[PDB]
Amino acid sequence: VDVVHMDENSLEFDMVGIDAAIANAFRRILLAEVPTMAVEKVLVYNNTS
Amino acid sequence: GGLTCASAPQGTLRILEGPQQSLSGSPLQPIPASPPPQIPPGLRPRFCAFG
Repeated sequence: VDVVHMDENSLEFDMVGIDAAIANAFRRILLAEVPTMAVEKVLVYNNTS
Repeated sequence: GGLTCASAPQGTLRILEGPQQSLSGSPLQPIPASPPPQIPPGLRPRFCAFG
């Protein structure tokens, strides 16, 4: 693995000698399976906007 | 004032305004054609590929 650039909120690196199956697995996990916290229920009391 | 019948007339004069054509007959003055779309100057590659 060769890291090109890393700051806050961006990271370019290389993977050398790994297959498209595992590299696409990593890409798909990053897209859709690493969990985060997000607002689900919104309890409004007044909304005159 | 007997008002007798006179003879038949010889002919007919007819007076009417004539138009002026010193203006028309000139070379035509059409509406100028809009230019074809030209590429803007100063277009550069803004997107560079990641990594």
